[PDB]
Amino acid sequence: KGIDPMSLDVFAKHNILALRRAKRRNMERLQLVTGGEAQNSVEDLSPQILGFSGLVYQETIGEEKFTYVTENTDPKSCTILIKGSTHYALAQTKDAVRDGLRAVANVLKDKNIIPGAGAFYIALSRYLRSANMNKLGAKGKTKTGIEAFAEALLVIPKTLVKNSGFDPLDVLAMVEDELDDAQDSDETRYVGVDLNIGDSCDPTIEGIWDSYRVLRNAITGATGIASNLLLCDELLRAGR
Amino acid sequence: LRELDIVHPAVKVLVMATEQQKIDMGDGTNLVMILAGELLNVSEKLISMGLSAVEIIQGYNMARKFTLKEL
Amino acid sequence: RQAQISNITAAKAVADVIRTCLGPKAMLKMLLDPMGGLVLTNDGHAILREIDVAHPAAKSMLELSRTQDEEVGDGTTTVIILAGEILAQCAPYLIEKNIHPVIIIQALKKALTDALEVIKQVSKPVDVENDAAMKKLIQASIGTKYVIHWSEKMCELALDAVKTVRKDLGQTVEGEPNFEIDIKRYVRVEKIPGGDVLDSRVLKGVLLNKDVVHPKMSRHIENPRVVLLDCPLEYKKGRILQIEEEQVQLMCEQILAVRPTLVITEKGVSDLAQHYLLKGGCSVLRRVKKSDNNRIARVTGATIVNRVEDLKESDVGTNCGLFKVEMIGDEYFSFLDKACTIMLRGGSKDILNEIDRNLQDAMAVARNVMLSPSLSPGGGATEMAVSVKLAEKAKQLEGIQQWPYQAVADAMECIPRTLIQNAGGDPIRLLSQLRAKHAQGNFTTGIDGDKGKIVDMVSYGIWEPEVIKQQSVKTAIESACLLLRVDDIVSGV
Amino acid sequence: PKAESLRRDAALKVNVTSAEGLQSVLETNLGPKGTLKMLVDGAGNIKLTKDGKVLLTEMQIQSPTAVLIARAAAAQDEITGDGTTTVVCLVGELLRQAHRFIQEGVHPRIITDGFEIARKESMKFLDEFKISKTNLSNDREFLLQVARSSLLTKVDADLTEVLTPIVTDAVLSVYDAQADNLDLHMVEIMQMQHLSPKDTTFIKGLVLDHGGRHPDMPTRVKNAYVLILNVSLEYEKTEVNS
Repeated sequence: KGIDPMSLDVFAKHNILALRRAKRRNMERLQLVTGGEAQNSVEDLSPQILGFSGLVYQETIGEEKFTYVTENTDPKSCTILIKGSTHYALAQTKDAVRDGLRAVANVLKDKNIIPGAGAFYIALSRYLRSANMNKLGAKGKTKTGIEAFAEALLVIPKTLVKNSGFDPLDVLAMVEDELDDAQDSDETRYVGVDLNIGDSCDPTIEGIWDSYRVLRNAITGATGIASNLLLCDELLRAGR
Repeated sequence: LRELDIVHPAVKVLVMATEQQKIDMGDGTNLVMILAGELLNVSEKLISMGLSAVEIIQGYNMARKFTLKEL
Repeated sequence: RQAQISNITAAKAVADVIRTCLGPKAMLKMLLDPMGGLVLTNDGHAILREIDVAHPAAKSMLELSRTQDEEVGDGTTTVIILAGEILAQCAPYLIEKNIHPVIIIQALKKALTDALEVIKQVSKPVDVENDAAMKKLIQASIGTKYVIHWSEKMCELALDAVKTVRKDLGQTVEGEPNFEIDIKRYVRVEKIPGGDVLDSRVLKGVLLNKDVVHPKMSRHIENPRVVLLDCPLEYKKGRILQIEEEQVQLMCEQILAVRPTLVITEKGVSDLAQHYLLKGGCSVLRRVKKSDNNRIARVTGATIVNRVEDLKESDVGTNCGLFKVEMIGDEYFSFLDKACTIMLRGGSKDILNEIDRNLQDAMAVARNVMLSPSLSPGGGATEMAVSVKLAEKAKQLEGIQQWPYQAVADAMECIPRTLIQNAGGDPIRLLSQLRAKHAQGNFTTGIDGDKGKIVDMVSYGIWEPEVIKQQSVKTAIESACLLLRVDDIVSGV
Repeated sequence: PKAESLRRDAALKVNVTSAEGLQSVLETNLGPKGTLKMLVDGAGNIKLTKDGKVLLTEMQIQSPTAVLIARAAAAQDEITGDGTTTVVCLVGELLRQAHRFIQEGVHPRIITDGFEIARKESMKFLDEFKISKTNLSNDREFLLQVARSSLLTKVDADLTEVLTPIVTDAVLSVYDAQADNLDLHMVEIMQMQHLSPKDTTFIKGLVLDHGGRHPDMPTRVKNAYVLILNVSLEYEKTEVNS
């Protein structure tokens, strides 16, 4: 609640910071961060109710003034303050923070990880193409659907190099030639497309990794949705 | 720019960048408009040549760090 | 002749949309709503229901699908295609060949009798008392649904539900009832939230959700006495509290003359009558529906009585096992256990709603088996087997009735044709070899929906009841004769 | 003699063409080398994001074909939370490769049945291709490179080095010991104007908006006592009228 200006002079001699007009939602957050319970009555105030905090410094700005409750023993709550001059600078960064925190959280929850930069798409497209000829346990007409599915995954590495201006056909031959030499060498070598240089790269050394749950439902989800578009026999329009 | 209504999205970028010059300083209102306007004019030769705008942005980022360090 | 063409155009244009909706491999349909929405479901019932039509021939097929769904749970698109193809095959005869419509109608009446005889010949017997045989039947409506895991428990709930309603009797005196079973009123399901599907049992009796007027009551009664009444117990209308408390006590004393252990009041119960009957050792149930009293009288035997003083001495509590006030799912229930009550349980309201429409379609297949111990091969086997037998009978059919008769033989082949077009195989090569297969091999050879090559049903039976084939052919002739009977179109009041 | 000729295939080609124009626009933002799309609602609002779901919710889709694509990306963000544009690129491009087979007379069911068979075979290869990562807290160095996958995509990469320690230290701080779960709601996201984007710093605790105004307030305090009081310290009034 508010504080009269008469008490501000008394609070200034003791070097005590005074605050007023706080949001009700932020008041309950301080109970978890600091640990001290809310005191409803001064007559019931006890020295064990007060908590402990770290370095508290007030930034000096003419428009606003901030108070840092930070540096606590067991706060268990973080905060991300996005700074920007314009409107789009705050909105563009906000989307990267929301998607950035969830991608890291999926690594802790789901212990499985997958390399990015087209490592899974190129390896799966080449594997399903050569495995269909060795198995031959589905049908002859099924080869059309398997071959089309393998060529449909190659658009991702071709799109990444399309915006960069590099030749998508030149970068594809370098990847296929490396997978053939690594297969007969009897070892495990991950291959990926390097966008900056334009040649291949090792996704383990370059540090490009994606979550397992992201790409698991991506191939399965896009398969059923794209199939339903072909399952449409006729497009009907009523009331127009 | 305050008395005129800004609509086109490419124009809003220079107007919002102009308000960024109003704060923290009182000079450079005509500097940010002429400099950023010429960078798009000289980039026309790169677009017609066939160079993608992605590497054009990356080229200015490398030249910006070299320029600010020399100042 | 202009109205006769519109009857063919309006019937085909609506039926042509659902031609791809038949079979498990049926292709999806897209219906764009004027509000911006779309319909991704391929079910022919939800598609044509939201399609606004103008010509009345399309409205006749909408009411035909709603009536057909009350009999059989599946095969909705089969009736529309069969009834729509007969009219399409009669288009060159009625229009170009200038054949009189009554001649066609007269030929469809004789073709309907011969069509039912061929189905009975290709049909196979089945044991309705075998519990293991009934599982593979209902399974047609089980698989490819969420109930596939509980199918073992779902079949127990479906079979035990019709066993109470069914009555097995026969003789030459009163005739044959043909095993009449009413799913609507008696077999009506009651969805109770909470619990587990594995714990769902078939309850024989009636169920009521209204609680007991007193919190603490006996959880079980040795010999429950059920008394039914109409007029509630309250101070009537032409120092004051002495008369009101005495008038209610005198009305309650008349019921206590026989000392009943349970009291059921149709209307509301005042607080004055609750205290007098509390010490008497009887439970009072306020607000009992009138339609329930007819079903409660069957599970109890209490005679319906209007005035409280008109209660007959013949009222007894016999044929009532137990009375339980036990609460299941934070809701007080009542157990009073020719009519059963299905108790459904689940983990949420969406689970109960899915089991609802699935169990009703599951019992519809089991009900059709009770009408007669006969089964027909699915996958276009019965449809093609009839068309082969229709061409052989044409040797005695000379005369004008033969020309419209040929339209039925070509219409029977339309059902397996739509399955082949959705399968991807050559419709000309497969139908030519399938028609010649019945002329040599057995009539039980159908078409596989997953593969699309001619195979024997011995591997995968897919045995549909005869009622599906009966009602499909019967309603098709009635629908074909419905549009051919109206040769004119007049609008205005 | 009425007509029966073709299924005509035309409604299917329109659905494929509608998906070709949708992917061609959305494929420009894929990857860190992509382009940043801008949306204008007419009132002056500008939202710059490469996410698939965030863009589609701000635009209206007239064609019913692309409606199922936008609704599919909505369920991806609620489950996967990443790669919403990549899923859209796989739906439209798959129709282009299948378009060659449709004109040759191949029935679409076999085309769709072959996709489910390859999908089941892809799950078997997915189990062998995946790598299990340890729950140990020593992976903070390895999580820096993993976090750059989402960061480098949505920005020009000049601000990635600034936001790299912020995003990494925010998740592992609320992460409970002994392989427990975490809460994303505990991390608060705030914004303010009149500052440069390079000044963004990490906040360990909770920050307050409205501060006290007085010249003699202390600039910095190394250790202070925390007190939460609901009693008003300003001038009050008598409970009864006087």
